[PDB]
Amino acid sequence: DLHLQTGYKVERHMCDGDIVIFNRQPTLHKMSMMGHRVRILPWSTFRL
DNA sequence: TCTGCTGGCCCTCGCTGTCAAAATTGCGGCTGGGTGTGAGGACGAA
Repeated sequence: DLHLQTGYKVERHMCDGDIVIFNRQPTLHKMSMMGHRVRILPWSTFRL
């Protein structure tokens, strides 16, 4: 049942090079939330 | 035919009673979800 014909959708894991967006309350201005690129690093924190 | 005092009507004012709002996000922990009762069931003793 794992055959992939054209037109399907596959929910892959978030690999490196993906685009995400970071936020910190309070968002006072439009610099306070904006996009980044995903780089996969060890340990358990966001590293910006 | 004029002068001019007056109740009424309108408008205005100042004051007071009520109205709604009061940064963003996240995590952890405790406490409380009504209660008493007229009668349905069972029982110990005789």
